[PDB]
Amino acid sequence: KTRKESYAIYVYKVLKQVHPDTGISSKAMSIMNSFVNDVFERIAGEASRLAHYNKRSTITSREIQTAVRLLLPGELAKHAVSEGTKAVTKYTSA
Amino acid sequence: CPEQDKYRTITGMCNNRRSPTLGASNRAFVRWLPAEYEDGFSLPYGWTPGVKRNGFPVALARAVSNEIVRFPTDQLTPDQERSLMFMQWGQLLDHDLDFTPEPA
Amino acid sequence: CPEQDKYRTITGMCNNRRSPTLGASNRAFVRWLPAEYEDGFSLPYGWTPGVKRNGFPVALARAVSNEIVRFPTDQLTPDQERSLMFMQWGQLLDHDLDFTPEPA
Amino acid sequence: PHRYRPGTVALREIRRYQKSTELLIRKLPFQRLVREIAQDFKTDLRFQSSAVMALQEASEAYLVALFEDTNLCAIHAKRVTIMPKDIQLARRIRGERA
Amino acid sequence: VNCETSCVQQPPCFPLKIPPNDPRIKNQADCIPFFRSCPACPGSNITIRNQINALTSFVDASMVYGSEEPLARNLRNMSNQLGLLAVNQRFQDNGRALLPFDNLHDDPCLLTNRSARIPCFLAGDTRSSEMPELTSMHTLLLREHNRLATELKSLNPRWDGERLYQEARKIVGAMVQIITYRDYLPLVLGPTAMRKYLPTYRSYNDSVDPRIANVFTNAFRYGHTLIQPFMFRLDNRYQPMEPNPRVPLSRVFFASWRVVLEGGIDPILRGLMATPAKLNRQNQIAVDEIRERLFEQVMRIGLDLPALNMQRSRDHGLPGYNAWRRFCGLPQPETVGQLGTVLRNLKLARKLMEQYGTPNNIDIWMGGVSEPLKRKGRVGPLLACIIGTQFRKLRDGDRFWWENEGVFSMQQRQALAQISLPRIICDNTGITTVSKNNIFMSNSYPRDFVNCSTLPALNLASWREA
Amino acid sequence: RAKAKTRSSRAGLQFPVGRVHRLLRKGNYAERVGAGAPVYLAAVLEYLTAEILELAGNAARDNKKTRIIPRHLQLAVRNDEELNKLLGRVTIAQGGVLPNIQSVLLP
Amino acid sequence: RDNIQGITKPAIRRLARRGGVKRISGLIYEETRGVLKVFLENVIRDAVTYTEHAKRKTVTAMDVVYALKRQGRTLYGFG
Amino acid sequence: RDNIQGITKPAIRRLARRGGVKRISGLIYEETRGVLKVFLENVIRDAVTYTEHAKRKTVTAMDVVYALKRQGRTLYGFGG
Ligand SMILES: *[C@@H]1O[C@H](CO[C@@H]2O[C@@H](C)[C@@H](O)[C@@H](O)[C@@H]2O)[C@@H](O[C@@H]2O[C@H](CO)[C@@H](O[C@@H]3O[C@H](CO[C@H]4O[C@H](CO)[C@@H](O)[C@H](O)[C@@H]4O)[C@@H](O)[C@H](O[C@H]4O[C@H](CO)[C@@H](O)[C@H](O)[C@@H]4O)[C@@H]3O)[C@H](O)[C@H]2NC(C)=O)[C@H](O)[C@H]1NC(C)=O
Ligand code: HEM
Ligand code: HEM
Ligand SMILES: *[C@@H]1O[C@H](CO)[C@@H](O)[C@H](O)[C@H]1NC(C)=O
Ligand SMILES: *[C@@H]1O[C@H](CO)[C@@H](O)[C@H](O)[C@H]1NC(C)=O
Ligand SMILES: [Ca+2]
Ligand SMILES: [Cl-]
Repeated sequence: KTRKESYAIYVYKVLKQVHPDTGISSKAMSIMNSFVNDVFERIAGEASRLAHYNKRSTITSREIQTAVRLLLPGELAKHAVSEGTKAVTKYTSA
Repeated sequence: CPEQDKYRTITGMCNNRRSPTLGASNRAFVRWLPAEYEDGFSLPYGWTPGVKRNGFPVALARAVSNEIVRFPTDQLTPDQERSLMFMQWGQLLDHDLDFTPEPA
Repeated sequence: CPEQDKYRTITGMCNNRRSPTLGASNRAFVRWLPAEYEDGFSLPYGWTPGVKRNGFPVALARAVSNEIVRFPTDQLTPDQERSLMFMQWGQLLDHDLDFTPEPA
Repeated sequence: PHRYRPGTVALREIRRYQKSTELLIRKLPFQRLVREIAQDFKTDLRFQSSAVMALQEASEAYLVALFEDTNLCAIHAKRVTIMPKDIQLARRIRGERA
Repeated sequence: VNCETSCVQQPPCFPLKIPPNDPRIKNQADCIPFFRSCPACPGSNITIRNQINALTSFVDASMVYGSEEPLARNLRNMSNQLGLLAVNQRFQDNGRALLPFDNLHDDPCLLTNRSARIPCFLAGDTRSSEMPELTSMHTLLLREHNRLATELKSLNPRWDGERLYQEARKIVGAMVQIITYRDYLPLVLGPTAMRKYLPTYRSYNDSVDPRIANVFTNAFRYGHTLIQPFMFRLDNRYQPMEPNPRVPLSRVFFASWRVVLEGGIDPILRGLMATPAKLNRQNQIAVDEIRERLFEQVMRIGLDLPALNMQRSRDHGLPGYNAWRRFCGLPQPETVGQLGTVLRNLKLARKLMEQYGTPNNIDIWMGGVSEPLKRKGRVGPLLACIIGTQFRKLRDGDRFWWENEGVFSMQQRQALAQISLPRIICDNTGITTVSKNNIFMSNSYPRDFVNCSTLPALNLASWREA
Repeated sequence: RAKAKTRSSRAGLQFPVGRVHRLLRKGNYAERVGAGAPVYLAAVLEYLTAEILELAGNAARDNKKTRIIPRHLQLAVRNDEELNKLLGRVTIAQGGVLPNIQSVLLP
Repeated sequence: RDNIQGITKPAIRRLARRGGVKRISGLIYEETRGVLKVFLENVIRDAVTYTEHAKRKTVTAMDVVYALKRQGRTLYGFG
Repeated sequence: RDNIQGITKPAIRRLARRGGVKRISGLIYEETRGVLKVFLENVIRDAVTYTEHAKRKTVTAMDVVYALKRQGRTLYGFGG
């Protein structure tokens, strides 16, 4: 049996962070995994197109931030940008 | 006030057990929107001449009634689907609900 | 209220040109829910002994603080994602927003 | 002989089916239709159950959205009865038949 | 009928009664002094009692400039035409400005030190003289206003004193609003509550009520759960500053002599920047410094801050926990099991049920601080709802909001967008190493500290008039 | 060597930074991928997942349910303006539709 | 092979009720059947193309998901 | 700064005539101005984001083309 990887453990960890008592079903896990994959693909494609437009061979945090600003609507983009900036700063510190 | 009751209090007290005042008599009205007074808190619009509301002069109520409300009585049309009982019950209900006192 | 102004007034008046007293100083608070007093309008709960709140006795505030709030200081947990600057700015903002005067 | 008004049961069904998540089309006829349609592209085809389920879900969602747009079109023309011209107008404006 | 010395329950005194077996007060005949809040209009048996707000509800830095005309006039420097604020005429903090001294008949400041004889400070709010961190904030904002006025006078020599004062006050208010709504509230409410209750700014509603809610004055007291039992002072190397590096809070209340004669506000600001706060846990709510020894030096007996909070909520006639859960659209527990499920702590639910008897009778502050904290936040869903609603109303209902059209120019708005509390601390003090972005999160030296020179400065060239 | 420490732990996240980095490197997006891009992407993904999961849990609580089913996910997405804008052309299986009846059709 | 009639009139009525439709004309059912047939033809053609490219005789759920995503109709819940 | 009025009523009438409209109501012009402002706001915001990512102060035609392609409005003849 081959090993199929999915964002199930991490989604469950986030759910327990948010709702420690509330559980999840299998179809909800499938929808969560599909949503995460779709958003990842959208952001990665936008960042790749941004890098290609400016004639760059490297995807950096700037490309991801600009892709997030372009795709995510309204306050979602601002909040995601703030969270990503905080995570990048924390990783750089450590 | 008593924990158990069978009839209304004549004043309206303790109809709402959490806030007994709510709905009682001799109490202030509730405000769905903040009041708009000439000086801000007490003076009505049209008190001091020369003060405009929203950049426009305050129209006299009698002038508005003369211009817009007035119409010849002989051209009155009756309501085929209503009776004077309708307006009489409306007035009776209004007298049931509210009455704003004025000084003698 | 002046038709044109460039800066705030110290007392906070004329910020809302329709109701100039909205947000000004020395004005009563706004109640999001009707008040709940012992007698309905003025007496706070726990004023008169023997009066219950919603069918239950009113707990003493000092007793509640003793039973629930009290905890040994040596077991204090530091905050790894916040600083004391957070709390200080919170207090400064609170002193910006509100202040309830009391008799001397 | 209690008979409801010609609009009460319709509203009851609208409230009932807008609160559920089931599938409104019988599974076996839809599977047979899917196989018959797929027969036109490649003979001797096998279908996973999940494939037929996904096709049914997509078709039901598409039809529900189309019917919402059709209801909007019918209300625009000062009507409550859903007519084929409303469907055609909705499909044109959406860009399907345009 | 003096409430600070008599325990007889006569108006306006509403003293707190001592329960049996109190750990600190062994005499039941004694009581905690308490004053009822002033009614909106006294003596009225028709109107429901309501309380007065003595400050402008807007976020306009009224703690620096005041909310009354006589006080605001008295806070200014009328000896010149540079539009400065009044500074201390007796003491300076290493050559920098200090808050002016204030003259009151009953000054608690000299009670802490009867040898220094340093009176209380004068500022926009009468509570500025608690505790050296707040005084440091007030002095920092005063210095920032003075510096802004000086720079504006340098840029525009034609402007008079009133114009300089108004422009500097405008910039300070915009700075306070930016810091509050960009750095503080996201950390308080959390991203979910921030997005739910404070969406993107659009324009100015004149129909939004900008008044402060009565419940907000008791819901914003969640900060009493973040109070550390010590005051920390650090030197230029962010090491403990001898003598007295850690001073108990009961020895700093109304102690302005610590600000004056003990090295100024630089060590206090360093300690605020480089010290972690206290986490709010359901079994660790409030420390004993504010719970047993509040204002011990300046009073006949120590106060109980949480008890004062709940007694004030009762005095204000606020509804219970369930009423506010219903108000915010949250489920209202009825039994001990439902309360335990809501609170996620069953033992705390038993304790609350034993104390009160029903969830409807739980005080707003107690229920708000007993709720589990939101993810990336420091308040419960009820407190987050209340605070977000109040600040959304204060933002949308403010005509002079810095983002509102006509208040600031586009270039001025972009210049103001580059401000930061770290930059203000760099400019107005002798501190050269300062925490990085989100000063309310960085607390460990030197991991999240940078040099003061790397911080971008506020470019005032957009304020030049020609 | 020193004890291993996951990059997500260093960044303070729960989503896998290493897996995201591997997917970016092997996904044919660019010739090179920076070291800070996986952290940013993982943070954004975790934020979006937390938002939708919180809304779905609130919806489930409003229905007196202990578990999250696709109906709660659909209710969470369609009731949020920004999430609805993001997931506009997305169909959620077994999600149903928002209860909405036109006013003119009412009696 | 007349299976388009397997989508019965009550099924179309139920689908319209879920969409908020109160009154339905008698000629709507044929139009709905045609629209459904066109949509299914497009999606199934794309899925069968994806299946042939993979050198398979079985249509999987991933093929249908990719076919729907190619049309801007992303479906969540099947992979 | 009230440049939205620069899209005059005759211009909107001409645009409607190109679309095959015979009769135009009097309230159409404000709706058209609002729709045009919304569309321009979206496209220009995307173009300005593209320009800012490139560390440029001049908005080029290629940025507008990329923005329009992002909205699903691929434009031919300008740039490439
Ligand atoms: C018994 O009635 C209760 C009160 O009923 C009111 O009067 C009756 C006659 C009806 O008109 C009814 O609609 C009225 O509400 C009722 O409890 C009520 O429940 C609602 C819905 O949960 C509560 O509204 C929520 O309030 C808060 C705060 O927003 C309000 O207050 C601020 C400040 O005043 C204003 O700025 C706002 O505009 C609102 O007025 C919010 O939590 C919430 O809005 C947010 O949340 C919802 C979903 O969570 C989103 O859709 C929104 O966009 C927001 O994100 C609601 O607005 C209401 O406060 C509450 N009233 C009282 C008095 O507590 C109760 O349900 C009835 N009981 C039964 C068993 O049916
Ligand atoms: C013979 C019939 C009526 C008479 C004599 C009458 C007269 C009056 C007068 C003199 C006032 C006080 C004027 C003022 O305060 O400005 C008043 C107010 C009022 N009227 Fe009438 N009106 C009549 C019909 C009605 C009807 C048909 C209704 C409702 C259906 C109505 C509802 C009210 C109400 C609610 C008030 C407010 C009470 C107040 O202002 O103190 N009235 N009426
Ligand atoms: C040295 C710091 C502090 C002191 C001396 C202090 C003390 C007090 C006292 C005695 C009161 C009156 C009774 C009551 O608590 O309701 C009060 C009120 C209040 N407190 Fe605190 N507390 C401190 C920290 C804080 C913090 C950190 C916050 C918020 C983040 C806060 C917010 C408030 C508010 C909003 C009020 C209402 C004002 C009033 O009712 O007069 N306080 N404070
Ligand atoms: C006013 O400012 C001058 C300098 O312009 C300063 O010397 C003086 O002390 C200030 N006065 C007060 C009362 O603060
Ligand atoms: C009071 O202040 C003086 C300085 O004036 C200081 O020496 C003394 O220690 C202070 N007293 C206390 C108890 O802190
Ligand atoms: Ca203020
Ligand atoms: Cl209130």
